[PDB]
Amino acid sequence: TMCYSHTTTSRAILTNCGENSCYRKSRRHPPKMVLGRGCGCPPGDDYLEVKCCTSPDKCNY
Repeated sequence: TMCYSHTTTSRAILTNCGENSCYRKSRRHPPKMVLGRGCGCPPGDDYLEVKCCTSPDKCNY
């Protein structure tokens, strides 16, 4: 999958994760600010929410 790789989606740059998933990590509790995006699927906990998707491309918006 091609994934977004930054905390903002504005910039015209992506990461080609290949066979790996995209992730989007954010604060689980409001304000739910995005803390990072990239390849793989790191573990969440009470503070951090991590969504992981394998398609379509840029699914980690």
